[PDB]
Amino acid sequence: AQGHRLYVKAKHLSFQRSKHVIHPGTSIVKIEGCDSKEEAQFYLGKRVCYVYKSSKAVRGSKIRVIWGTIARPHGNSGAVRARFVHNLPAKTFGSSLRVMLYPSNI
Amino acid sequence: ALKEYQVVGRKVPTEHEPVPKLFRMRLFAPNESVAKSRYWYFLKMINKVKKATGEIVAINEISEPKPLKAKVFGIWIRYDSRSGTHNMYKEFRDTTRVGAVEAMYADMAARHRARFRSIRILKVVEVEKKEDVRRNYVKQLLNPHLKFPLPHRRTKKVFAPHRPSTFY
Amino acid sequence: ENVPKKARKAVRPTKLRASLAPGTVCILLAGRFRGKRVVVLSQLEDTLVVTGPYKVNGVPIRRVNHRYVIATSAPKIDVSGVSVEKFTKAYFAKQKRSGPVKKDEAFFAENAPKNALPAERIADQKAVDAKLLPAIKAIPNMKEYLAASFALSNGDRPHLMKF
Amino acid sequence: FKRYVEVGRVVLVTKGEYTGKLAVIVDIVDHKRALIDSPCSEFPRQVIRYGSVVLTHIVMKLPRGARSGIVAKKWKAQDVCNKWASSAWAKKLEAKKVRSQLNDFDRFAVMRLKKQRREQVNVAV
Amino acid sequence: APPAKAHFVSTENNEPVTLHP
Amino acid sequence: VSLKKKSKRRTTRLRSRIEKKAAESKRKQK
Amino acid sequence: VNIIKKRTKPFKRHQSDRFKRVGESWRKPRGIDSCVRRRFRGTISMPKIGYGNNKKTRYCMPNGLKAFLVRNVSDVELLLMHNKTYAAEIAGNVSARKRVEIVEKARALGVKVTNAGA
Amino acid sequence: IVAAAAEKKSARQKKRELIAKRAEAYEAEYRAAEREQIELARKARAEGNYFVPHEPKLIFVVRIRGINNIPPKARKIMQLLRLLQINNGIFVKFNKAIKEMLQVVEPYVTYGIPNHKTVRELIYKRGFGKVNKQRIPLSDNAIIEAALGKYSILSVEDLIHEIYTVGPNFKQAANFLWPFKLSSPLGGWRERKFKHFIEGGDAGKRDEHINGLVQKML
RNA sequence: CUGCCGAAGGCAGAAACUCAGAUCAGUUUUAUGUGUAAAAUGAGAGUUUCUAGUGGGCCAUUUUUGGUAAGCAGAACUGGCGAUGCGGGAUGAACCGAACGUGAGGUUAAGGUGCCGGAAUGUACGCUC
Repeated sequence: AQGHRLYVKAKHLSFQRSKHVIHPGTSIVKIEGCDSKEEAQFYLGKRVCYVYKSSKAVRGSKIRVIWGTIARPHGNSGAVRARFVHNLPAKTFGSSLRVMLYPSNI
Repeated sequence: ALKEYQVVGRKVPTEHEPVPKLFRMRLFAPNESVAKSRYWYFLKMINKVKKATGEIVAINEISEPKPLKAKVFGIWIRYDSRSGTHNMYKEFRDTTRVGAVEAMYADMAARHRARFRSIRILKVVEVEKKEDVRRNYVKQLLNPHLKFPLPHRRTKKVFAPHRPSTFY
Repeated sequence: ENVPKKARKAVRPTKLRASLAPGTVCILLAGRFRGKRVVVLSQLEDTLVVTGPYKVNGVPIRRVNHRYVIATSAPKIDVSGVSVEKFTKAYFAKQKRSGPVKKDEAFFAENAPKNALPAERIADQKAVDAKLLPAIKAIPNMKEYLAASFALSNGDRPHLMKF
Repeated sequence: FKRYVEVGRVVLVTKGEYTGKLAVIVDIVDHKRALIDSPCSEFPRQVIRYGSVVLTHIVMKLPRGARSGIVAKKWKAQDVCNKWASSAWAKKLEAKKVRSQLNDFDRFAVMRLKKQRREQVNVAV
Repeated sequence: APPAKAHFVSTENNEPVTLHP
Repeated sequence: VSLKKKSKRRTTRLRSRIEKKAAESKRKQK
Repeated sequence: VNIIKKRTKPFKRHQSDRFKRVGESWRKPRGIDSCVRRRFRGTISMPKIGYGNNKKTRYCMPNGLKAFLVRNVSDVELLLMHNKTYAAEIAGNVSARKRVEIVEKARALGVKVTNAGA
Repeated sequence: IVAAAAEKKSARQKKRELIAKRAEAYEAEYRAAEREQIELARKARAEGNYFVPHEPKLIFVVRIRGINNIPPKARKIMQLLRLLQINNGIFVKFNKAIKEMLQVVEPYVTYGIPNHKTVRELIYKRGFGKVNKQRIPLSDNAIIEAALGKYSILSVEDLIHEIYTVGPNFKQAANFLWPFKLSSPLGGWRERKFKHFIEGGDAGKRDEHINGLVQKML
């Protein structure tokens, strides 16, 4: 039952934004276990994926994935900035992302 | 932070004054540029020596000779207030003259709403004699059998599973 | 029919990570064999010519990109006793698809290890295993460590743990 | 269990580049800072605030303002080293340090070992 | 006028005196 | 809750009028 | 080289989504204090010269060939030396007889047609 | 054709060691200049006397306020200095006349004495020559030799020397150089950017601390 | 429809031709007392000619006199507004930054980092119920 999860958990917090302007081109991601910018240095360049499900069956699957990459840290508390192939929808605020361990650098 | 500097200066020699006198002051400033300006206005207000006709001849940062020995420093300062004039004398126990001055600036900004430009330091002297100490809290620190529990214990990792100890 | 400018981009050999020396136990982070532990036979131009002992975890001779590999601090396994020069890019070349007109359940029956896979490839793999098993049998826990699989759990921080 | 700030109380540094090291208070500078030393060479004499350290229960006789040389001398004489370790608190701390230094192969060693620990679960009827 | 050149400022004749504001 | 009888926040005319007439006070004392 | 469009949304006249007497075609606002002319936040953008696309790709279709209007076989033959950069587009009023005659002529020319299957 | 090519290559080579010898001479001069200042200070300290360094003839000025709400007098002065944007930097021959001119735009610019690394770093990376009223980067010594060949400046090292040491042709060398267009400083400015540098702000003279700003600017 | 130039409280532009100049400067030095005269830096500088629009006012600044419970009134200069979007001050004609082609990346200004809200429930010293 527990022989899997080669990824770490994350939450899609919000768009990289000012007080009154949002920039959906890059998103803010909070990785579980990461609590500083020096710790976020490890997760820089990793491949983050957003997994959701839909009604219509494409390629015989309900599951669709949107890829992304951690680019830079954000703030002091360990949050990072992520850039995806398709900008994440604004309805996914607080949804769960899966940050994989590749490309590995260690 | 702060560093203690000695600034030695004089006016430019002329025929009237072939050998101008050399004026040295011990003063505290974050960097050499602030120290030179701090000195120049002091020289203006004490001896009326203009900045234009003068020159800074020597600048030297000073390090604490014994930074590893706890000392008591008494500070004579002058304050500009609503009345524009006040005189105070405080005592701080610290191992460095620079730290004592920093503590004095923080205390005065905390109490009398004093800024760096409003405060001018007259003298920072060391008080080795226990009897010469006037402040009771300094004397409290100087007592031989000083002992006390830790004050202000105050203690990302949100959602702690257990209650805090905040004791022994 | 314009002639493109001569690009001044020359090809130079890869500088692999120093930790990926041959004989090191590593975890696959992707592919069909994700989480498995393997022994690095050698370093190719870009990837690692690697295999887990097939008699232990059943991982055949495969290339894996060095960016999808977790290097361990596990003690080195001797590989100097087996040849690695027979593993080339041409050796691993996946011939050519030659048209997508396939996959009518016949390309997939005629696939798998029963067919396609030559008896020669089985011979090198068994030969490599024969030269590798005595080492891992001598040093304790390598057989069991390699048969197991890597996975994360609660309270596990990849940026803190060192492999 | 009081932990009064005495002259000669040995303490455990918890904040700064010297985290995890063991020191002893030589002088009490003021209400909120103190001077500490240690026989260990890697830790130099310095003045540290009380927010970056937790007091231990071990008190060692030490004249005020002593130099590092005799601080090591008295430290070795009363055997403060390995007296701190004798406490279960230090055993827990060093156990955590070894567990942090641990690796994946040895984590699999711990895997098997604690499985052999749960092997028995034998209770008398 | 060019910047003041480097020169010497002998103090054995007039040793520096401490000034306090 | 405010817990006051008079609001601690000020109107823009009122805040602007202070700098209007505080400066005049310095003019008068000069 | 590839095709890059700076913008895809077309500029709609202000309030054309509120009134039907106001057409969808762009008209430059003239009021001195109008929000659109003064370019406030959250307002429909105005056609600027900076919005233009690359000259090497301007007027080119997604496949890179500029569409050239063709009515008769003569117009088809004019694309003989420009088949790699122009594509013949059949005029909408060309009858069925000339359409099949033209489309086979272009197919023999090796000239792409953007409305051949009609 | 072969004779002309050989003649070209030879003379171009003879120009190359000429540049090499000049650059070596300037580097030795800098080290001998710093050695003598240290020796002068050390011997003065040993004798109990004091030593006053030369006041540097070179100043680097960076404009730190936008083009808005500037009095016309300061606007004209910075127009004379060619500081028409924020973060724009210029090398100026600091003298008696420049000092009072900078005293007026003191709230709007910050200036200090640059060191060898700063003047070398700026010219190599932000160095753009003004050729035919056009902004041309200094990507080769051909531009320098063709534009300042009448003042015996033939390479980037020659230009660096004429700027850092304030040579006889400093005006021509500086006027040939387009104003430096520096980026916003990495790490940022202080809490308040428009106070005096002596008061915890950023404007006004800052002496040897202009180097720290320039490193962030670049 | 788009582009360029662009005010005014005698201007901006167009055409006709001077000198590669010591020719000008909302500037600073030097000398003589804000005036004048003769080094710094920047800029290619100019002259005659004709021809659109405007000649208003609000806000603040520093120089004075008349003033009174109390504000207030009359001058001169300076800018901002007016033709000006953008960031911040919860929002705003006059407050703090910043002058605007379409985009990508980096870095900042002003202001901020408990939540709404992007950012430390950061560090250090005091004051206050």
